[PDB]
Amino acid sequence: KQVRRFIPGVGVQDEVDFSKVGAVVRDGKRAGDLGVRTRSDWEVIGKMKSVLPKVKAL
Amino acid sequence: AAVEARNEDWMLGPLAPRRELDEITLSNGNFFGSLSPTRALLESEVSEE
Amino acid sequence: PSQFEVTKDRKAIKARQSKFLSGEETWAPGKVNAFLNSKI
Amino acid sequence: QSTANRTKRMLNIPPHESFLNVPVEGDRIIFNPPSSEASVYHTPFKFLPRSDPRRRANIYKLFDLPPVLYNPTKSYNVTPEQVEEIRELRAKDPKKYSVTYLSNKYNCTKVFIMMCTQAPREHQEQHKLARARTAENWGPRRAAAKLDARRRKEMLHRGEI
Amino acid sequence: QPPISQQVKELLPVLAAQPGHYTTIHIHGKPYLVTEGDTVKLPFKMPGVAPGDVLRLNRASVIGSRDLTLQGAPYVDERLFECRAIVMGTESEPMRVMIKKKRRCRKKKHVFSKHKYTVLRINQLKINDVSSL
Amino acid sequence: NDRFPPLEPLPPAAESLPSPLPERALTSAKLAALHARLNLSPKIPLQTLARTLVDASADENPQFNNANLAFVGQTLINYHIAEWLLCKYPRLPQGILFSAMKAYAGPKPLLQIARSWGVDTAAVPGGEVDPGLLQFDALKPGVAITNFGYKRTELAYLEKFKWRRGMASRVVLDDDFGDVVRSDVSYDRYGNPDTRAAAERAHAYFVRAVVGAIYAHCGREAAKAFVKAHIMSRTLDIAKLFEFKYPTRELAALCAREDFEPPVARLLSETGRQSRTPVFVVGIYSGSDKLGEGAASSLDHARFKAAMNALKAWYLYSPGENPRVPSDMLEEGAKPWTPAYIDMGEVISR
Amino acid sequence: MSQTVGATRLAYSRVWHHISAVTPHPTLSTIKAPSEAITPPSLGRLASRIATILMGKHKPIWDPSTDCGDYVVVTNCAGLYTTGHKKWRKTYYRHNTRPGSLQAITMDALMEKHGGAEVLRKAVSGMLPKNRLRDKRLARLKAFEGDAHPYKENLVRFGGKVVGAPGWEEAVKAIREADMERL
Amino acid sequence: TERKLVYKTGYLPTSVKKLVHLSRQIRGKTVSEALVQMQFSKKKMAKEVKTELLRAEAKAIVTRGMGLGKAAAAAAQKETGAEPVKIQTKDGKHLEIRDPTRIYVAETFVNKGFTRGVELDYRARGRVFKMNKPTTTMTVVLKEEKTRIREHQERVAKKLRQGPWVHLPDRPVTSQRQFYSW
Amino acid sequence: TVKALTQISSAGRNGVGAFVLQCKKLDIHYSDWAGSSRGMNGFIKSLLPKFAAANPQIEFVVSPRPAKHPILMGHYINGRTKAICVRNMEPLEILKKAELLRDASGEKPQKFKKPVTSTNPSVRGVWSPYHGQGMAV
Amino acid sequence: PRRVTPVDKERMVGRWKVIQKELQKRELPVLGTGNHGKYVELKWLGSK
RNA sequence: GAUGGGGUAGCAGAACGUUGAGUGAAUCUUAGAUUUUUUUUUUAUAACUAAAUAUAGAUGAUAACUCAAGUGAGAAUGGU
Ligand SMILES: [Mg+2]
Ligand SMILES: [Mg+2]
Ligand SMILES: [Mg+2]
Ligand SMILES: [Mg+2]
Ligand SMILES: [Mg+2]
Ligand SMILES: [Mg+2]
Repeated sequence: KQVRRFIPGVGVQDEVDFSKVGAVVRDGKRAGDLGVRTRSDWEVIGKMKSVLPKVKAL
Repeated sequence: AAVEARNEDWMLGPLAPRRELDEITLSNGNFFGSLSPTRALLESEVSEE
Repeated sequence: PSQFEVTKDRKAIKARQSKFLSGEETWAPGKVNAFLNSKI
Repeated sequence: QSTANRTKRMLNIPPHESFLNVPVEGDRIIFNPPSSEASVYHTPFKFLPRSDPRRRANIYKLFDLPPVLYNPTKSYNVTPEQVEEIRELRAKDPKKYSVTYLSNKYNCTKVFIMMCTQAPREHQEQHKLARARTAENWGPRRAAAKLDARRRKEMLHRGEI
Repeated sequence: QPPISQQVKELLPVLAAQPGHYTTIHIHGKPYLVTEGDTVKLPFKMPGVAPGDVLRLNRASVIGSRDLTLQGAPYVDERLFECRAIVMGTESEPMRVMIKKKRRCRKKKHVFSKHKYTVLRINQLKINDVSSL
Repeated sequence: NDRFPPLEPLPPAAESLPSPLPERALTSAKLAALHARLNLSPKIPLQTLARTLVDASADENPQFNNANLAFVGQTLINYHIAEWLLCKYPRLPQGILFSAMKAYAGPKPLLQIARSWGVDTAAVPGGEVDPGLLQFDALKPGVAITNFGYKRTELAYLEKFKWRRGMASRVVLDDDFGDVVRSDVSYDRYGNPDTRAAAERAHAYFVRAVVGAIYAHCGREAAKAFVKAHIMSRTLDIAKLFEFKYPTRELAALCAREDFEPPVARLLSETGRQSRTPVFVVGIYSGSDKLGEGAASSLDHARFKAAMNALKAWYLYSPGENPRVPSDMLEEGAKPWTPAYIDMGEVISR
Repeated sequence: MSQTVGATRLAYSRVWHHISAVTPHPTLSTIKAPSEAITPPSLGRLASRIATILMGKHKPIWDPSTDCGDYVVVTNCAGLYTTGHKKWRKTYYRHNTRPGSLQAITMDALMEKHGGAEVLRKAVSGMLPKNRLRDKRLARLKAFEGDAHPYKENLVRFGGKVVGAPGWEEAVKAIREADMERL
Repeated sequence: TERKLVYKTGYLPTSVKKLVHLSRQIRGKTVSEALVQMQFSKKKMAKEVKTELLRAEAKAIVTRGMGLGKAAAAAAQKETGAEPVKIQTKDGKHLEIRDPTRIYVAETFVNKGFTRGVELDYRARGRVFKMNKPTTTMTVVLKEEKTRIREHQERVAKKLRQGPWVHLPDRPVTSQRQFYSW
Repeated sequence: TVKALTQISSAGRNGVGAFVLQCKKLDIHYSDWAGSSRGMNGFIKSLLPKFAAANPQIEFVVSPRPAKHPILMGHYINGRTKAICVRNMEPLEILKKAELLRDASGEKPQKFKKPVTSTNPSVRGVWSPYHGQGMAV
Repeated sequence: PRRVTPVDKERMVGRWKVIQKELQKRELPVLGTGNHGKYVELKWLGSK
């Protein structure tokens, strides 16, 4: 199991678990391209006031 | 002397000394809270500039 | 030091010493050591 | 020695003989009872519930007794009527009928005489003072060794000794 | 794969049933006697590992409990046990200066050494059930 | 002034509020890092993690405070440890059980779990502080949570006149750790043993709240994994929570109750008798079976230590290190449940 | 590190061992056949074994700095075994830094003034590390001339049988079988 | 909580190797005990140490307020038959303090001052050597007996905090090896 | 009679059950005027944005600090702090130094003495001269 | 955008708003040197 | 999965530090520039973090690059 790391010449390699095997490296000039959670993503998760776990699972 | 007298009033609190009842300072011969005639009258000669 | 003539400042600290020991006056903390704004 | 590496070689102790019989071929599970004190997590077979399925034979079987030190015997020589006499005498003359006098009279252990009867408060406070006056005749060197005996006993019961 | 010996198949449950277990893992040929929860501070900087990484240790020379000890000839079979670690980052030492000098010679040559060490944490050490094997 | 503009844009009515606003938590770098440090799922927004950090001493309102999350969390933490401790050591004495529940989910360990997460506390609660800091008021004496235990009618006498409380009523009357229920401002002062308690209380309530938020957003199974990973993963030597009074007498009552033949102390080995530091090894034997063994410097102490080791072995009996828990059944279909061992109780003796 | 974590109380305790200078020692004797020719342990071979015990070098926790040695009670030192003609030809020297004050004494004469225990201590003394623990370790060598000594109660026992007694080994094995009946 | 007076004496016409022994004699003694030793000493500088110790006591009583509780302390001892405090100094001397305000000489050290003068030593062969006449001072740190009653309770608490002596201690084994030796 | 002690708590082992990166904050101080901050300014524009996105559990604070060398100050969970002066270092040297603060712990540096650190008692208990086969001198 | 000063750190923690009250209650100078002027005892004696 | 690794006389390369100078009528400083200390960290003859004490708005300190040397001392029965 490897955790997210930034490779200087390649990009931001995501987490990979070789027990279920995926070295996907997303590179770009915007935070959205990198594949990480940005501030806007935290505003979309904060406005989802209707999401609720099923009663059986609660 | 004022740099050390203020640190004691801060630390000692209710045990602050009574410095007014102390003996003179043998360096200059002055009492507590008193100047010297040369320094109270400003009679020391000064340069022309 | 034993031969220096006692000055006026050393004669007033001996009259206070006998007034505190005897019990006439009660010692109290100094109030003019420094003019701090905290007053504590 | 000069370097830490040279010190490790002079202070070396080889592993146990048992670990040095490495198998040439394959893996083997060997029995190596260690020469050490077993912890309290090795429950003896007598303390395991009948339900528990792990009660195996000794591992020796999968491949006189020592000298007595304390074997007490309980005796009940004091009848109910004799328990009332102990309560009368103790409360009548607590100085003559002590727990030693009553223990020898009724053939009982000194602790039992206290289980059934207690001296009056005045007499009890008189005993603590006698031992309190005895604890003032101890110097600094004896009073420190007498306190250590009381702490080593409380530590023993806290698992600290 | 090579089938395990019948003697190891009948006594492994007796080994896994005892209270505590230890193991001697081999990182690059060097042994380290550890137990679940121990913190191994390797004398080298493992390359290509970040804090949070999980390492599966597969070269164990000895796996034993108090009374029983399972020894592999070169190493124990990986199918019997499961040992895993986690990289807790790297640490360093205080810089130490070695002064190489000869008598009646003023030139004192200095050597500054400050090495880094990777720290592990054994978070799993379990003996598998080989009844199916 | 003009040279030093404020670092954080805030309204003028922000230094007076009891706690920062909910929308303030969406611009702080401490929360975003704290959320990503615990690997919390994206189901838990940042406006919810901020509420977990606002203690009820900094905000009296039921909302915006930890009062409700910290309650729902304490119930889960306590329940999951209680069932796990009874399945692991089914014979633990009740007093030791209370000490072991308090050793995992008590104010002391929960204070270290919060300090291991990198949670920095705020000096004084206010609307200006960033929501990423644990904010509480340590000078407010009456702050406490709601508990299931009831108040004892004789509480005053117990404290003042040293009345006897008991260990069988503590389960119902007292709290989950056995303790009895209901037992301007100037900042020119120093710490207090009462403030330190408030500091411990605030940290514990926060860690409990994080579990309350995980349960509300992620569900029951998520909370159990969080408790199993961060709380139950801590190590404790339960053998060090034992204090014995007359162990030799208690061991005799044990064998008599279980019908085992009377115990006999036997001197397995010894050396250095008539010396400064002798060693006596005495083993307590019930018939031919050896119950426990202890080594001490005094012959009597060796017999006492051997009796304790035999009692610890009785109480510290564990079917397994990772036993099945009754909570594993209510989740998705699992193997049928097998009855767990239920011990009679600890021996009561002279 | 786990191998050292625990209660090391009994690993540092002082054990009182016992050996007789007259009993034939199959391990420390150079004559290994026939059975009747086995001799006791010679002076220097008995001293090299004792020096190992005084240093605690027989324990798995030995450390030269820590004083983890044990006691050794040597009896029947009057019958100390020696080869050749050492007894009447070996000389012990001594000087007090004064020219002419050289003292010489043979083993047989030193065994008359201070018994055979003194000859054993002088041998065990030179086999110990020359440091500040030397006189502590050498003092734990209790040597006597006959079969009597005050440490007949300190000698390590196993089930009531002193080690070195006739049937001590059977008493040790009977206690280890009772130990294995547990998890 | 505890009063203290640091007093530096005037320039005494003596040396450090001479006056050092007069400061080690009054160290730890009470001012009354120290003055009785300066009145009956044979040293020429003991008369100067008796004058400088009377000045420091005057400063302590007036400037700092020390030594002003006698009358109040004498009551509890006699009016109520109270049990005075029994302490033991760092050196080990046992004292019985009935008046906790009594002044004593806590600390004392001698320093060297300017050079009094210079004498010339005319030896043989037309040789001359300079002899420096030394002047020296002494510092006395005066404290009340409440400082000694507090320092004794600390030493006693540190002695009851180290635990008792156990027969078989659990000494550490400081060598780690990647195998078992037993 | 068994009386429970109430002065012992459970000890935590980071890495078992859950892992928590010891680095909780990282202060990045630069200077627009200082010439020694030329590389630090290039690290903040090209390598920090992605390195800060790869570690979402670290609080990065970029603040100017004129008339002073650039430093990387990492704050750790144990309360200690490590600062690194990165004067006259190239952007890729700063990223190598910020990886030193991320992988490091707040503890002080100490010489290598013992690999393993264990708080769990020996599986095979400590040796005893009384629990073995005996020894004959 | 600007340097974080000890004042900025205290505001984040929340302690500053309390400091303004204490300094103002004691008549001390918040974020300043007050109306007091520079030392002039030596300047009045003709010091250069 | 590059090669190489002791060193006197001696030869060679590359740097740091000290003092003064230019850029400099520049940058920073009671929101603490500067403080011979202590402390922390960084492959480190160096700088840096923090703390404690004192109190400066420039006759203060200063990065970077560059320029010139009265530029580096456990060693001369050296000198003060
Ligand atoms: Mg030698
Ligand atoms: Mg002449
Ligand atoms: Mg070479
Ligand atoms: Mg070379
Ligand atoms: Mg400074
Ligand atoms: Mg010279």
